[PDB]
Amino acid sequence: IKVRENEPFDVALRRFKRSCEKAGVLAEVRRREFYEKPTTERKRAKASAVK
Amino acid sequence: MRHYEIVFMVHPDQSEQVPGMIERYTAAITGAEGKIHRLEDWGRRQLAYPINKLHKAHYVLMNVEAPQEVIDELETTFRFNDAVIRSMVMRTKHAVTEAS
Amino acid sequence: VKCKPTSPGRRHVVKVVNPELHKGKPFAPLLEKNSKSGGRNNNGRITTRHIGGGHKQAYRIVDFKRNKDGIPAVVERLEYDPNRSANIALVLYKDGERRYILAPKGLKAGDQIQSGVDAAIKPGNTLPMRNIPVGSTVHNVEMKPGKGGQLARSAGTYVQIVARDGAYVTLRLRSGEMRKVEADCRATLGEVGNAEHMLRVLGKAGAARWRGVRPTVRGTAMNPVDHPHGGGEGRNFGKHPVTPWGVQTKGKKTRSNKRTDKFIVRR
Amino acid sequence: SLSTEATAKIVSEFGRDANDTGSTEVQVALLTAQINHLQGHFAEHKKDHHSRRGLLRMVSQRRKLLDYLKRKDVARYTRLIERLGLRR
Amino acid sequence: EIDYKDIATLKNYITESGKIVPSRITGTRAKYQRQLARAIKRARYLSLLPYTDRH
Amino acid sequence: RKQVSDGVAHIHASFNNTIVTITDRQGNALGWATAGGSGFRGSRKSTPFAAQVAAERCADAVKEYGIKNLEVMVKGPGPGRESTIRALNAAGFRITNITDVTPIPHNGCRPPKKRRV
RNA sequence: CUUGAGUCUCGUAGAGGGGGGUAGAAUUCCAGGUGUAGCGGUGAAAUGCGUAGAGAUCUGGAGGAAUACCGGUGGCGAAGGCGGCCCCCUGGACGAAGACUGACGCUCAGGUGCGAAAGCGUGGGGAGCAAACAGGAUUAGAUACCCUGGUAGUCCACGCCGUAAACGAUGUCGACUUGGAGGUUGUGCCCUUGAGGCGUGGCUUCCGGAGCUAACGCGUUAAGUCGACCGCCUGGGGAGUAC
RNA sequence: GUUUAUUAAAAACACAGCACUGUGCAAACACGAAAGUGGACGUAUACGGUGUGACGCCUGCCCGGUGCCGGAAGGUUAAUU
Ligand SMILES: [Mg+2]
Ligand SMILES: [Mg+2]
Ligand SMILES: [Mg+2]
Ligand SMILES: [Mg+2]
Ligand SMILES: [Mg+2]
Ligand SMILES: [Mg+2]
Ligand SMILES: [Mg+2]
Ligand SMILES: [Mg+2]
Ligand SMILES: [Mg+2]
Ligand SMILES: [Mg+2]
Ligand SMILES: [Mg+2]
Repeated sequence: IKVRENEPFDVALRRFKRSCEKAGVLAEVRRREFYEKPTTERKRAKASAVK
Repeated sequence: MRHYEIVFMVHPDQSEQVPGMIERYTAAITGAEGKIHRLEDWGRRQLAYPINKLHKAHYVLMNVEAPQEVIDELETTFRFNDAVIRSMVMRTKHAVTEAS
Repeated sequence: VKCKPTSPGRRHVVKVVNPELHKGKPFAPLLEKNSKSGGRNNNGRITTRHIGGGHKQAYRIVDFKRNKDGIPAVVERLEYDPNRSANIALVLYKDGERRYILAPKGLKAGDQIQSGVDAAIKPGNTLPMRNIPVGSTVHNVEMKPGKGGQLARSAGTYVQIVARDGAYVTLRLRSGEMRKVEADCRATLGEVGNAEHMLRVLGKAGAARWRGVRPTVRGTAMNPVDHPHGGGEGRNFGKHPVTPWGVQTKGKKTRSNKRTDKFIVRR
Repeated sequence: SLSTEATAKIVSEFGRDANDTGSTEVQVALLTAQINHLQGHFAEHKKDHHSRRGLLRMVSQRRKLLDYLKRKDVARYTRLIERLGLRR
Repeated sequence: EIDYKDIATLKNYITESGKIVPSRITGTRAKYQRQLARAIKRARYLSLLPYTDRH
Repeated sequence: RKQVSDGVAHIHASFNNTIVTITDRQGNALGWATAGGSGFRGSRKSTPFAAQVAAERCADAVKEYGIKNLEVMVKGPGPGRESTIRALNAAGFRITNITDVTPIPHNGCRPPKKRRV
């Protein structure tokens, strides 16, 4: 997760790495894992994803 | 005789021994009737992370072909070779000649 | 139980439980390199430590250290060794001279085993600490360059260095956790000594002990004059410790030179 | 599954003619001299079960092929085992 | 594409976090997404494609 | 006194709390303050409009020193892991870049089954 | 005899099983720089940790569990299963031209074997979760729900038990029977120029036709239309309990 | 098995096992003013010690009192100066 630039202008671009992790792989880890719920979350909350 | 794409990394400073090993490497493989197609020295490439602590290391590359009864010796030699670091030998995948 | 191939049950025939045997130690004809060895447990005077006083023993055979080097050897078959279970293994060097050695794990058909600096790193022959590798398994080490003493209890003992180490010392003892010891030392290296051996349970009072141990087990047993605690109705209020130790933690080891080591736990 | 040059051999050992691969004379010996080689395996990794599955089912049909063999001719049957040494 | 010495080939196949690249947003035959995914595994250990971009 | 000029910062932001610890390039500490370490507590804190008045607290204990410029670590998500960085630069601060240093297992240990509210 | 079972050939993808390596991340506990009154946590709070220096934070070591990303609506196996990577020993399954034997065949009470989790053994290791346990708080109250800690035990062989919503609450094997958007594998041919293009075998996911269905729904992977065999079912509680 | 030679052989001690703790070796510990010796020519799967007593099934709550294990910042604190 490496930023830094030239020409002092407190830009942005910290969001560029906001979409390759962040709270992303934290929600998975936050409280507990999944165990059987992934047995019904990628193979069940998938009915969410067919169109 | 199964082929083997074997690579490995030897400590930086110790890269002095680079040759003596290399010779005395084919000096057993040559001598079990074995075969060695591809083979080439890579170099003191600068490393991805502090492996063994020291982000620089020679590499090599082997791709040889011989009985596991001889690469077994060598297999553990590395472990009991000090000047060497992370070492690895990939099984056959078949004879590959030429590449880098 | 745990290991292969077998350590036998014992038919419940006559008030009993379990023995303990092994394949290959056939020959009992000890060599010639062994001395009588006396008996009791006195000293030029009275007693010291109670217990211990069984018969039949003898056998002293020999060896530690391995101050033959740059020379091969050939296990000529393991053997039973008393006053120390750990078996033994004969062992011949090329010149034609036998010794006894400790009996580490995978030995039998002569095998390699050659002492000396930079020699066969395997389970067999000793190789001075200095040039002893990641040392994850050592053996009967040596407090000093030429002693050879340490942890002779190869009856399942592990000593384990801490890789390749500096200053010239390292070590994590069997139990006494990490203590340092001169690197110019050595070690049987293999580190094992067959301990499917010490998982048994003699069985039956003397018939076990009494070829060895008397009955330490003496408790209060009343008469509160022969000891510090006992008497009364049939109970023993009163902060239990033998000859006024205080026999729970407390511990002693009050000095003498060393204490040149670090960690050793607590609990 | 097995060594190429040895399979072939066994079919030259047992081909009433040459190259009759899918016979029965052979397919026996094939499953047999396979098993006998699988043998020194499982007395090591003594619980690699799935591996042993097709090892059971191996012998399994090996007998279906002797039962057969024997059902349609004994002369051949007691000539195959005389050499294969089976009957266990 | 079946090895690693093409480590310049494999370089666009990651990110600023190492995070291996899907066969989702690059539906790449999938059976190629296998004979590429694995090479990064086997290669990462050999001091190339750094596991992460924090260390 | 040293007067660094190139030291770092570490923004650890738990949900119910967030600390700002200013350290040096190497790693040695330098100054600090934090959420509950400033007036409001309970859950009145945590909100971003609290965890930058903290930020501007580290400023008065990190100007006894010399910092002509700095970088930052955001170990931890939550309510004050951006806003914290806001009252940063502005209260009189430079900045090379941002680096995230938040936890990341490769599935290694079990986590708190915890909240079964 | 050859299309059924299969044997050889020759391809091929895959978390199939057992053993032996391993590298990276990650907590925690150790060891010191820094550094100061704070951290932790709830709805809030408290219990606990911090001036005997928490936590932050750095540089170091010990060690155990697990392999983000890839990962899939995916892949495998006879079910219970199984995820980095490497090495040896080893199953099965699929296909293409062929090459081979010649009904071997599909069913099976009892018979034998595999057996998620949990638990009992012997012995090992024990980083993190945590029954039981103690504080803490909520309530009338709390033997619970959240908070702070923690024993077993999750882990290892070796062995036992041998039950689960053991799942698709839907045996097996075999040929039928309108299709329509797919997933993954294997082989033919198309200016192979090509992302791709077209036929064709294993597996598979969703709709859904007739038809079956007591409705909901099954529907080429049938809950359609037939054919061999085995299992079980006969009203609720008493009871899978007693003897 | 042993025990109160000579009133008590028992439900006593013992016993295999089970637990605790101590002990890294010149061990702990025991006799000794001492040297030296037993623990043994043993070495943490080894030895002292203490509690319990083949076997199966179990081994709850209390750290306030006392042991001992740990901390040492502050208090008080000997010879001393
Ligand atoms: Mg009495
Ligand atoms: Mg009396
Ligand atoms: Mg399947
Ligand atoms: Mg269990
Ligand atoms: Mg809890
Ligand atoms: Mg439908
Ligand atoms: Mg009498
Ligand atoms: Mg008298
Ligand atoms: Mg009497
Ligand atoms: Mg008793
Ligand atoms: Mg008693």
